[PDB]
Amino acid sequence: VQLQESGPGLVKPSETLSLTCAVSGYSISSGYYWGWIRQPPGKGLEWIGSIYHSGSTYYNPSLKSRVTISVDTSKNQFSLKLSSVTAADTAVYYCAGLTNDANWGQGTLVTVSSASTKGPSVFPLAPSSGGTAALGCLVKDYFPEPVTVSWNSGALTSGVHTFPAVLQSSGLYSLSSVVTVPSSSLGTQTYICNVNHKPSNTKVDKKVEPKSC
Amino acid sequence: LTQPPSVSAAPGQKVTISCSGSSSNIGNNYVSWYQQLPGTAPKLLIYDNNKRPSGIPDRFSGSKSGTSATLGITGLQTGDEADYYCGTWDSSLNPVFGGGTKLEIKRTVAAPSVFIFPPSDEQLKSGTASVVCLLNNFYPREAKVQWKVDNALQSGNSQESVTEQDSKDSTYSLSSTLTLSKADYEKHKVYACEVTHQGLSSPVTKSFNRGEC
Repeated sequence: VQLQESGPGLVKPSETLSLTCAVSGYSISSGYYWGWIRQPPGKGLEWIGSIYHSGSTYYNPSLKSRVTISVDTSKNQFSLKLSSVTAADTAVYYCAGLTNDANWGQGTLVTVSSASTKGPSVFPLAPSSGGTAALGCLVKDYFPEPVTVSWNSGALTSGVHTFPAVLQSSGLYSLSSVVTVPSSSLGTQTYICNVNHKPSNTKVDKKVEPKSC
Repeated sequence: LTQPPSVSAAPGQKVTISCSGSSSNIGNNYVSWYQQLPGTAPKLLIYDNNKRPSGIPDRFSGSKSGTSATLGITGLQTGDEADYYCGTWDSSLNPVFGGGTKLEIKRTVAAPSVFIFPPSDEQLKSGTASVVCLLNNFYPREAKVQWKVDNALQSGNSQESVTEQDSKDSTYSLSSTLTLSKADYEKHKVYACEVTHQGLSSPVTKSFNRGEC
């Protein structure tokens, strides 16, 4: 059983947020209830609404006039529409459902903002200078969040740190991702950072090579 | 539903996390508990006050007494660091959640390893210079980074961010970025990051001279 949210990462103020929850490995018609919960960055969980197998819906009263939850049995998915959004609706949105233990999706960040999508530039943090070397990638000047960074297509996970992005005074985010590796590897082992800014459909594979000093 | 912002203890010890509610939520209804490891969805630990779903180990337990409920975690290990949430139903039988408690594992002190990265030539060509100072795998979280450019203390033109405790060694890492324009970067030679941390007998400075790499 897998739940996966999908929907735009950026919505403009006053417009309608639409999200979908694709259900795999389980027939959407068989589920006892399906629902949505959201989590503003840095904050706690807020229930949005649920729908039961019968079609009956229940919504958070503080959101009720703006929420629609529905199910499409044929697409095997269910949906959330939230009208008239403001910055207050910026959050990670989770779909969940009970088939004792609800399945949760992985969540999708929706940012409500009048700023526009902008893809990142990817710059190397080249190794240089205790038998260990640090290297990384600087993922700069993108909007909205998030970006994901892997190393060597997922083969390199030990010693990786991908930092929280910072919101620059420019209104754009920047993020660094680093890894520490044996100094003796730098001549022979290729290090590539795999960057993926889904809001802008920007994917970059950047080789990080030792500088000449 | 109120819970404390944080709780901490050493590996192998026990913590409790309490959820204080009212007669009309916890007082009338079942209580669930959730673990939210950073970047993942909440995961159910306890339901119906005290029941563990399949695959949750008996290090976790729950109970309810009057208008409060408590999660216990024994045998604390690296990788238990997470936000823990209680959930129940309100007077309308709609889900409500506590604000979250962040668990910190109190490991031994570890001084950071420090690395400094000049801007890449690629970024410089585009008109900006990001200088990055990395503080790797330290404990506890308190750390101070001071930037100096030809011995001029930099105030207000840097931003930093810190990872969550590491799932293998319970340390933090921190990345600080100093931003200058290209024209300003080319006006100076010596770029230095000085790091203060309880694990260091005196502050550590990493520096480079512009143009040596």
